[PDB]
Amino acid sequence: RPNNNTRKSIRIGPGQAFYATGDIIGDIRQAHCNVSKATWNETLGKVVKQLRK
Amino acid sequence: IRGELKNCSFNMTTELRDKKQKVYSLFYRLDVVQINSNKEYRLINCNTSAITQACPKVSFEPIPIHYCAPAGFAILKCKDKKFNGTGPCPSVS
Amino acid sequence: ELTQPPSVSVSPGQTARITCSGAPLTSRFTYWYRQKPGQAPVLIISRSSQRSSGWSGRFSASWSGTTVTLTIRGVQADDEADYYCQSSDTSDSYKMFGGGTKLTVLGQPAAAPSVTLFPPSSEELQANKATLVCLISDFYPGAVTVAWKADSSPVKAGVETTTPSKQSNNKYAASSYLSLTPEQWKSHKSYSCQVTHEGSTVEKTVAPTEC
Amino acid sequence: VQLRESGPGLVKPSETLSLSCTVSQDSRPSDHSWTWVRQSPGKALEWIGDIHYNGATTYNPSLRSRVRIELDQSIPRFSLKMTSMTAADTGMYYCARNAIRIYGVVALGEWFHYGMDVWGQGTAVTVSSASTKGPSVFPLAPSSKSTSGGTAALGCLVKDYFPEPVTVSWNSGALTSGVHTFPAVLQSSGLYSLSSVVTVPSSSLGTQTYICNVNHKPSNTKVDKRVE
Ligand SMILES: *[C@@H]1O[C@H](CO)[C@@H](O[C@@H]2O[C@H](CO)[C@@H](O[C@@H]3O[C@H](CO[C@H]4O[C@H](CO[C@H]5O[C@H](CO)[C@@H](O)[C@H](O)[C@@H]5O[C@H]5O[C@H](CO)[C@@H](O)[C@H](O)[C@@H]5O)[C@@H](O)[C@H](O[C@H]5O[C@H](CO)[C@@H](O)[C@H](O)[C@@H]5O)[C@@H]4O)[C@@H](O)[C@H](O[C@H]4O[C@H](CO[C@H]5O[C@H](CO)[C@@H](O)[C@H](O)[C@@H]5O)[C@@H](O)[C@H](O)[C@@H]4O)[C@@H]3O)[C@H](O)[C@H]2NC(C)=O)[C@H](O)[C@H]1NC(C)=O
Ligand SMILES: *[C@@H]1O[C@H](CO)[C@@H](O[C@@H]2O[C@H](CO)[C@@H](O[C@@H]3O[C@H](CO[C@H]4O[C@H](CO[C@H]5O[C@H](CO)[C@@H](O)[C@H](O)[C@@H]5O)[C@@H](O)[C@H](O[C@H]5O[C@H](CO)[C@@H](O)[C@H](O)[C@@H]5O)[C@@H]4O)[C@@H](O)[C@H](O[C@H]4O[C@H](CO)[C@@H](O)[C@H](O)[C@@H]4O)[C@@H]3O)[C@H](O)[C@H]2NC(C)=O)[C@H](O)[C@H]1NC(C)=O
Ligand SMILES: *[C@@H]1O[C@H](CO)[C@@H](O[C@@H]2O[C@H](CO)[C@@H](O[C@@H]3O[C@H](CO[C@H]4O[C@H](CO[C@H]5O[C@H](CO)[C@@H](O)[C@H](O)[C@@H]5O)[C@@H](O)[C@H](O[C@H]5O[C@H](CO[C@H]6O[C@H](CO)[C@@H](O)[C@H](O)[C@@H]6O)[C@@H](O)[C@H](O)[C@@H]5O)[C@@H]4O)[C@@H](O)[C@H](O)[C@@H]3O)[C@H](O)[C@H]2NC(C)=O)[C@H](O)[C@H]1NC(C)=O
Ligand SMILES: *[C@@H]1O[C@H](CO)[C@@H](O[C@@H]2O[C@H](CO)[C@@H](O[C@@H]3O[C@H](CO[C@H]4O[C@H](CO[C@H]5O[C@H](CO)[C@@H](O)[C@H](O)[C@@H]5O)[C@@H](O)[C@H](O)[C@@H]4O)[C@@H](O)[C@H](O[C@H]4O[C@H](CO)[C@@H](O)[C@H](O)[C@@H]4O)[C@@H]3O)[C@H](O)[C@H]2NC(C)=O)[C@H](O)[C@H]1NC(C)=O
Ligand SMILES: *[C@@H]1O[C@H](CO)[C@@H](O[C@@H]2O[C@H](CO)[C@@H](O[C@@H]3O[C@H](CO[C@H]4O[C@H](CO[C@H]5O[C@H](CO)[C@@H](O)[C@H](O)[C@@H]5O)[C@@H](O)[C@H](O)[C@@H]4O)[C@@H](O)[C@H](O)[C@@H]3O)[C@H](O)[C@H]2NC(C)=O)[C@H](O)[C@H]1NC(C)=O
Ligand SMILES: *[C@@H]1O[C@H](CO)[C@@H](O[C@@H]2O[C@H](CO)[C@@H](O[C@@H]3O[C@H](CO)[C@@H](O)[C@H](O[C@H]4O[C@H](CO)[C@@H](O)[C@H](O)[C@@H]4O)[C@@H]3O)[C@H](O)[C@H]2NC(C)=O)[C@H](O)[C@H]1NC(C)=O
Ligand SMILES: *[C@@H]1O[C@H](CO)[C@@H](O[C@@H]2O[C@H](CO)[C@@H](O[C@@H]3O[C@H](CO[C@H]4O[C@H](CO)[C@@H](O)[C@H](O)[C@@H]4O)[C@@H](O)[C@H](O)[C@@H]3O)[C@H](O)[C@H]2NC(C)=O)[C@H](O)[C@H]1NC(C)=O
Ligand SMILES: *[C@@H]1O[C@H](CO)[C@@H](O[C@@H]2O[C@H](CO)[C@@H](O[C@@H]3O[C@H](CO)[C@@H](O)[C@H](O)[C@@H]3O)[C@H](O)[C@H]2NC(C)=O)[C@H](O)[C@H]1NC(C)=O
Repeated sequence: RPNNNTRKSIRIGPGQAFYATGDIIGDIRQAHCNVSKATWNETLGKVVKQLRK
Repeated sequence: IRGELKNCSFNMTTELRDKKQKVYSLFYRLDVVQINSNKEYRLINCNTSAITQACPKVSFEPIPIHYCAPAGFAILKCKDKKFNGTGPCPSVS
Repeated sequence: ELTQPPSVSVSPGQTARITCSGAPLTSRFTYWYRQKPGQAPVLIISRSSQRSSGWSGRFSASWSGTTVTLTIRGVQADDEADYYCQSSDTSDSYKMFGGGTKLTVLGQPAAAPSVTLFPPSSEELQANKATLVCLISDFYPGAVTVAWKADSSPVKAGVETTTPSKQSNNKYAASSYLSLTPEQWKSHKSYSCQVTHEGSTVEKTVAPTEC
Repeated sequence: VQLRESGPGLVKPSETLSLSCTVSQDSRPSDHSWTWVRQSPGKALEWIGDIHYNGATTYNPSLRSRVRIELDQSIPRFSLKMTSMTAADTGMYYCARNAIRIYGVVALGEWFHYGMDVWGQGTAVTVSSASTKGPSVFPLAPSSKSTSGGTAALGCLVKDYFPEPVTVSWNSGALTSGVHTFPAVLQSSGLYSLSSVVTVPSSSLGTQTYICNVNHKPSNTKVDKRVE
């Protein structure tokens, strides 16, 4: 997650402290997942071979 | 004038029960919903059930947990590599 | 398919205002650039991420609602040219340009000619047409007539003139040319041109006798 | 860092035109996207097609019927084509680079635009049929009114040529301390009559009398002529 979240603790009564998202630092970037396309194509293939039978 | 989070201002109790305080906070989309010029929102869970904050210093990382039997009991392991669905396993431990 | 004011004028050393109005002002910022006479445009304003765009080069810009503003810096001395607008569409497909402004600074003095007239000499007059090199330059604004004379009185005659075009620091130019045969250059009189702007205007005589 | 246009600069009203823009010294021209523009003679700028190294083409919908842009793969030097519609469209066309500064991950949508940052030298094209005649090399002469230094009149004018662009230089590109160039009109005949004056310090001009390039334009007919 590229977002740089700052911690803002605001008390709501005693001892209790809510941890809100602060103010973001840096340009907003969407979270992502990387999958090796090479590695993925064969794993998906071996399944359809086993599923064949 | 790219927008998927919202800058929320709202009114919330402080340490003293008598006084109140206004502070901002950011929330992700879908976690909040509109009600009916100036947009007005509400947490999606306040409609349904209660809410409790996760503890600040708690690890949600999965670590290996072992299941083991009680005296007079034993766990049997299927050491057969090919094990279509379930059936008689020739290699047991 | 956007709107831009073609002509705004403002005082030098003071702040100015440029507008560009349109609907897809939500998809991709603004841009402008400036067009000097006979030169390529240059980035007036840019975007490196989010708000840090206008800032401190000078200039600065504001985006109200339908139209955006280019609140330029305080000093406006001599930085004068034509300004356009770029931007893209809501579907990112294609880009529309909707013209733009040409601003002018006041307080600058008036025209003051200082170019000597040239006569055709050698090479030309020996071919078939001596023609008439009858030029002058350096003036602003234009609309001053050269009125080429036949002897000492302005003959209207028949030759072309060029529409003034700016160069360097304003300075309308393009000059004016003439075209007659040697049967009129080597046969009528001594020739002399004039300048009639307003008030005091001086010029130069011709005459041949090169050989 | 630098780039200049390239290609022929006139066209008959029919048929198509090919213009190419070479770019060099760029430290990374793959990600950066390129584009063409035009400026009508009535001083009205416009936009043409976006092109990128990935293979994405999209041009102005008011011009899509004619324009078809292509990018050469081996080296950076893209080209622009325009089919049927060509009359009046002419005037002058520029080559510019759509600067793409990226801040996040590609293919997701984190590639906001920087706009034009570097343009070409700027070439001119006009459609009007006819052909070129070529320049006629010519000197306009000076007068020695006073031995001492004063205002200087110089001349190296030329009467004819068809393409609007012009190439003029003084002393074969040495001292441009006071070079001038003024446009000309069609004088009804079609060919324009551009003249160029220079204002250099005059006092005693003997061996350094300066020269004129006269490089010509559609057909290169460089006629270096020296003044007396
Ligand atoms: C899963 O897989 C995906 C694959 O899709 C992975 O995605 C990848 O995610 C990362 C981030 O996690 C992301 O990195 C981002 O890179 C960009 C671009 O920087 C790179 O390219 C730069 C361009 O170089 C050009 O310009 C410089 C400077 O002028 C020249 O020196 C160069 O020669 C070159 O010049 C050419 O181009 C310019 C521009 O057109 C022309 O002017 C020139 O003429 C010429 O043509 C490089 O400079 C830069 O290199 C630097 O960093 C690298 C890496 O550390 C380093 O190896 C190298 O030595 C060098 O020191 C990169 O190669 C970054 O912009 C971005 O964030 C940074 O900038 C952000 C925005 O700008 C900020 O700063 C400006 C400055 O004022 C400011 O004004 C702005 O407001 C703003 O604050 C900033 O927010 C960030 O904080 C950074 O500073 C990222 O670094 C990858 O692009 C992305 N990959 C792909 C393919 O999408 C993902 O990570 C994977 N997940 C994993 C690994 O788990
Ligand atoms: C499937 O399995 C995978 C693999 O296990 C799993 O991925 C792991 O996920 C866990 C969390 O769920 C990750 O653990 C977290 O790591 C956080 C980031 O720090 C990491 O990397 C540090 C790198 O240290 C090297 O380099 C530094 C300098 O850069 C140098 O000083 C070091 O010496 C070293 O060379 C690493 O150090 C750090 O953890 C150890 O060391 C630091 C001190 O160096 C110490 O403070 C740590 O306690 C620990 O001994 C870590 O590996 C880390 O922030 C996070 O929480 C800790 O730090 C925060 C920061 O404030 C504290 O608040 C908090 O109290 C904790 O102390 C936590 O440790 C783990 O890294 C992933 N993978 C790896 C590489 O093992 C997936 O999650 C699993 N699948 C699922 C379901 O998700
Ligand atoms: C999520 O939402 C939260 C909501 O709170 C965001 O947090 C907020 O972020 C904003 C960002 O704008 C903060 O606003 C800041 O306010 C401070 C403090 O206010 C002082 O300065 C004010 C200046 O006026 C502002 O607006 C004018 C409009 O043109 C601007 O030109 C100017 O630059 C300022 O932005 C003063 O009005 C105020 O009044 C008193 O002092 C004045 C001092 O002189 C100022 O004004 C004169 C003109 O009078 C100027 O010439 C001079 O340069 C200077 O600006 C005095 O004149 C006046 O009479 C009064 O005595 C204060 O001094 C500013 O300093 C910042 O510039 C900015 O405006 C919010 O404060 C902040 N919320 C909180 C908790 O307060 C949060 O950012 C968001 N999420 C993100 C993305 O983080
Ligand atoms: C997500 O956001 C967070 C919050 O900003 C980022 O956290 C900070 O990021 C910056 C930049 O990456 C880090 O780098 C620098 O750290 C320097 C050290 O500061 C720490 O130690 C100081 C000790 O003394 C040092 O500073 C003094 C001056 O006060 C010097 O005389 C001395 O020689 C030392 O250099 C402490 O005093 C200080 O409190 C810190 O604990 C900073 O000096 C440096 O500041 C520069 O940049 C600041 C903006 O970040 C700017 O406001 C300053 O004016 C200055 O230009 C800079 O912070 C920090 O270490 C890092 N941590 C914290 C807690 O601030 C986080 O990096 C970011 N994620 C990403 C993507 O980077
Ligand atoms: C947080 O909790 C509060 C209180 O329970 C919630 O209520 C709103 O709180 C805001 C402040 O954040 C109020 O807005 C402010 O009203 C100020 C004065 O209000 C009085 O006059 C108003 C009309 O303004 C005139 O008089 C003022 C006097 O200063 C002049 O400055 C103006 O120019 C006008 O002449 C009346 O409408 C109002 O009823 C009062 O009589 C005003 O000075 C501030 O500028 C600001 O407008 C707001 O009125 C409160 N109530 C409402 C209707 O929301 C609040 O909602 C909680 N959290 C949130 C969501 O913010
Ligand atoms: C808490 O408040 C939430 C928010 O109101 C509420 O969840 C809502 O439940 C209603 C139940 O009707 C949802 O309304 C539906 O929304 C879906 C998705 O858009 C529609 O497909 C549904 O049907 C529509 O289309 C049908 C086609 O046949 C029509 O027949 C029908 O009339 C509708 O047009 C229907 O609109 C609503 O979307 C959710 N909101 C969410 C979760 O987004 C929830 O029930 C409340 N819980 C409590 C306190 O009971
Ligand atoms: C994993 O492998 C196991 C070992 O092979 C599978 O177990 C087998 O599962 C089948 C189906 O549950 C059992 O019975 C079969 O029945 C069919 C149907 O017979 C009837 O119809 C046919 C024509 O369709 C007809 O010819 C017959 O006369 C009957 O009228 C038979 O065709 C099969 O031959 C077979 O008898 C098997 O007995 C069973 N094998 C055993 C004893 O292990 C298991 O299904 C596989 N999958 C999973 C998820 O475990
Ligand atoms: C997950 O993120 C990591 C980086 O945090 C990526 O890991 C890196 O993947 C590259 C793939 O080429 C590895 O490059 C090569 O690794 C081999 C050893 O396997 C090494 O001999 C080569 O010299 C070269 O470095 C790189 O090492 C690797 N880094 C590590 C330490 O794992 C990874 O690729 C990402 N996942 C996906 C979807 O690719």
